[PDB]
This record gives sequence, C-alpha cells and structure tokens, in this order.
Amino acid sequence: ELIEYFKSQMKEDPDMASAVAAIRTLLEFLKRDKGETIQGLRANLTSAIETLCGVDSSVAVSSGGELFLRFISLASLEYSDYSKCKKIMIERGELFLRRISLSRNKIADLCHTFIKDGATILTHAYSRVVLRVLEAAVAAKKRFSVYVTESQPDLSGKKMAKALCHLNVPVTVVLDAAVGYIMEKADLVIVGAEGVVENGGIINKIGTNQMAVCAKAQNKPFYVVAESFKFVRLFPLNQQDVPDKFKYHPWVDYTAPSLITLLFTDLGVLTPSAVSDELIKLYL
Amino acid sequence: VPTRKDYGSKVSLFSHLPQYSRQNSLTQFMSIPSSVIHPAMVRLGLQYSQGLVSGSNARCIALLRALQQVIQDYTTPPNEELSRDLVNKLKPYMSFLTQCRPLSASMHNAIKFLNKEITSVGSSKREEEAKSELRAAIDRYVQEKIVLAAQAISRFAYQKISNGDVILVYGCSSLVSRILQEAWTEGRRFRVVVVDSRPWLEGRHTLRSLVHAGVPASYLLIPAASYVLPEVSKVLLGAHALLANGSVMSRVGTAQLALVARAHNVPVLVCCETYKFCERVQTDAFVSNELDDPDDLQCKRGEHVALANWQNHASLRLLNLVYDVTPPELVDLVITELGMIPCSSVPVVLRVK
Repeated sequence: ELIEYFKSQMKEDPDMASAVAAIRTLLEFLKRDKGETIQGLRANLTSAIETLCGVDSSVAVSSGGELFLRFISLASLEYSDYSKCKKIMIERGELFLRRISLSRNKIADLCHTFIKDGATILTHAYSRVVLRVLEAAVAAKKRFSVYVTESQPDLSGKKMAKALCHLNVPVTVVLDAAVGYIMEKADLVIVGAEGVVENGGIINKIGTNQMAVCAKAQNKPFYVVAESFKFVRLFPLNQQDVPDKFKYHPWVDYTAPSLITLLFTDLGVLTPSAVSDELIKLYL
Repeated sequence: VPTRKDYGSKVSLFSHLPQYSRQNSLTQFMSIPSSVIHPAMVRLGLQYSQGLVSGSNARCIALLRALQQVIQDYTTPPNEELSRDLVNKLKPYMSFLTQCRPLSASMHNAIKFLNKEITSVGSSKREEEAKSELRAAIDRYVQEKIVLAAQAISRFAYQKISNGDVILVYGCSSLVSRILQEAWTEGRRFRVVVVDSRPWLEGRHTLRSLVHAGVPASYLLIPAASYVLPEVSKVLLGAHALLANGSVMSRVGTAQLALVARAHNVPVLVCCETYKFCERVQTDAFVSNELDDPDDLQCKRGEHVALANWQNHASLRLLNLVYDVTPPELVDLVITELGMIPCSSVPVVLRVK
C-alpha cells in the first residue's frame, strides 16, 4: 500500500540505515493505527514487517522488526490497558529512536582507540560504521593506510575509497581475488555487519568470510563494528543454512565467531560470547 | 682409561644421558707424559672439558688438527698394515674424547670421513706417502667443507637480504656472523636483533662482533622474543645438524624461537653446510641430548643465591639442556652451498653425496 512509499521516502538520509528507517516507519504506523486491541495491532505490525522485509531483503530489516515486536510485547506485559500502554509505547519508541540514531558515534568513540599510528587497516566493502570509525581516528591526529576490496557484485569499494579520499587518508583499491595477497601487509582487518547471529558470527557481504579465514591463517586481528539492533536469533550451521530471503550470485554470507576477535557495538567492546547473553536476557 | 664419574642427581626423563661436572676431569688419573692416549688428544679433551672450544665448526677443526698431528706422529708397527692399525688405534682416542664431552654431528661426520679415507689406503703405498696423503686429504676436507662451503652460503644469503630489513639472530654462530658481515660489506643496509639465553650467554659473542663491523645491533633475552618479533622482518638461525627427516637439531633456544616466529608471520631461515647432514632421525630432544654442568644455573640475584646448595634438597633437580629439535614444518628455507633448497630435500643431498 502506502507503507512502502513511506519506508522508501524515509531513506532520503544517506546516513540513515535501512533498519532505522524500517523502525521509524513501524513507529509511525503504530502511532497512526486506529486499533483498539493489542492483538490486532501486533498482527497488523507483523504483516507490515513482512511487507517491509519483502521490499528490502536485508537482515537488518528483519532484525529491527523482531526487536520492535519484542519491545511491543515487553511494553504490553506491564500496563495491560492499551491506552496508557499505547502512550508508554509511543514515548518509549521516541526514546529508543533518539538513543539508537546516535549509536554510530558511540561505536566510533569506543573503537577508534584500537587503531595505532602507522598501522594498516583492511576493509571489505562500503559501510557507514567503518567510515565513521576512520573519521574519528583521523580526527585524533592519527596516520594510517587503508586497503579496501572492490566487492565485484556492486562496486562499493570504489565508493568507500572515494569517501575516504575526502578525509585525506591514503586508500588503495584491491581486487576481491587479491585478498590473500595484501593480507601480509595489513596490520588489522575492520569490517561491518548486516546481522549478528546468536552464537556470535556475522552475516555480511559475500567476500567477508573468505577474508576472515585468510586473516586467521596469519593471526591478523579481525574486528567487527555493528550496532545493537542487528542482533538476530539465527543459527546457520554452514553457508547453506542461511535463509534464501537474505542471500537473494549470493549477496550475503555467514562468518563464524571463531574467526572474529572483537565486536564494537553501542553497548561497548564485546566478545562473540556476549551476543548470545544479550539475546537470552532479552527473551526475544 | 677410567670412566668419567656422574655428578648430581639427573632428571627422570633424562636419566639415560651422562651428566658430568666441569670442575672434575679424568687427567687426574692419567700419566703426565701421556702414553696410552696421544698428548694432542689429551690436550683436545681437556679443552673440550673446560669449555675452551665451545662451537661446532671450531670443534671439528680442532679435532681434525689433532688427528693430523696424531697421524704425523704415527708409526706403523711391524707385521701390521696401516689401514687396519690406524683405525684400531684411533678408536680409544675417540672414546676418551666422548668421555670428555659428547661428540657433535660435525665431529662424527669428520671421524667417519677420516676412517673411510684410512680404510681406502692401498697396501703397496709407503708409510710417509700415506701419512702425507692423509694430511692433504684432511686439509682439502677443511678447505672445501668449511671454508669454501661458507662463501657459497654467504653469497646465496646475500640476495635474500634487502635494505631496511630487521634480521633476528640467536646465540653465537660463525656462519650467521660471516653472512651478516659480508652482506653489510657488500652494501646492504639493515639492523640485527640479537637474542641470548642463560647460562652460556654466547650471543654476546655475536653482538660485539657486529658493533666492530658497523652493523646497528640490539640485544635482548629469549623470554622477551615475542615483544620484538612484530618488528622483525626475517629470522636467521644457525643449525648444528640437519637430520634425515628434516628436523633441525641446534641450540636449545631454536625451536622455541621458530615457533614464536610462526605466530607473527616472520619467515624462518636456517643456514647449514652439507657436511653436517645426519642420516639418523629424531623427533624430540629427549632421545638424544646433552646434559651440561647443572651448577651453571646458579645466579647471584640481590645478596644471596637461591640455588647455592641444591644438593641438600632430595627432590630438587636442575636440568641444563644443550640441544633441541625443530620440526620441518616450522622451517621455511634452508640455505646450503648447493643452493636454496626446502627443508624436505635433506635426504636428497644425503643421497647425491
């Protein structure tokens, strides 16, 4: 209907993530909902999340939808009036949006310390989180070089290099097949994530997993920068266990937590063993 | 010749290896003018026991010079042939030298080569001619197995050193020092990181050898090797022997350094000559090693020595290993006088020659 129009118009901010826009659309449609019962609202918003992930096939949209449903259930467990409960839901959603829209800056502030002077950083594709981290690092009078792969499916590496050149940072574009070649000249690898699975692994661009192995074979540190709304309760046993709704040439793949050193979220610097703890404490 | 006596209580895992004391010697129960053993052999054994010759090629050179002197002072008895008599006579000398200090692989190879050369002597050959030919053969062996074999290794290792490299060396090695000095003389500009270990502390023999040459060198102990390795470009290690299975037998602080270097993506290079290649194999430093004087582990820290009287404690053992074995998977390149061959081509060189 018109929910897709609003969701696609909310993505006029180039810095706004897809999951953030989906959550904003869900909150707007919860505000404008004329329902008088909690079950009808839950069902309508569930079908709306279904439509949203039908429009955008990213894992972040599904993660945000599940987080919104869990927040709805948590707010409904308390008051049980659906009027005062609705006001509480509205104010809590406002506060949650205001707190989650500034998580990238906090991630950058807490992650930019791990970058030394004169080190070499390896990135896979274009991501706003790595860009903000590198900007916060170069703002602290740090000097380093950046290697970025081209990400052949959609040339996001050239876009990342063009965005980094405006920051006066030496950047070099390498091919996807030359990952194992420049791995010895890189001091650390920093990648983003589209979704963090239960065990601790990530779900990212197709050329990420093969880069986490080549780093593990050389004891290179491998850091993942991702927000908190990307925590999804999924457990892929292998590359085939990933749902086809997210992969569709595959557009995404899974990386095991044993190849990940640290995660930098708005909750802080965590190990791959903390995502499962957070998901269990949330009772999603 | 009386057998050497054991000193101290040895470790249960190393209870099959002889452990001697540097203070006591066998010359107390021998003639002052030596009769059963040659005087040159007695001097060589005393130098080996006192630690005056504590290298690998130096020990072989000293042994070959002593053998040349013995052959020069040798006279074949009547009714006997030189080929068998000299071989039967040189056996108690080697037994006494082993009693003084366990022989090295280079010494074993030299003894085998000399025994073969003596056995390959004709019957109609004169005595003086045979002795002179044996001396000339020993001289040619020293020339083309140590002197000429080091220049080829220095020339092969020159193309592997680049400007701005950080080479990490360990202990004292003649070949490594010669390679570094010749590389600095040719025009290569780099810096060396010297690693040492207790109680010999022979790495200082290399450090002061580089400062006198002009190479910028640093010094640190083996427990702090993981701290300086992130800035190391390549690791140059010396080898006492290359076994037939690819393993490297060297100073006890070699396999550990090669293992820690693997975790930092630092290539490990091994330099050794083809005359130190052993046809035997070894998988761990427990089957064959050397137990040095356990009283060398004592150190004066502060005012007193914690190991001043360690014999009083019954269940207190002091282990002082000398050699260790590195697996072939931790070695990347082996430099010899024939070329830069992998660590798995050791039997091939053993089969060609």
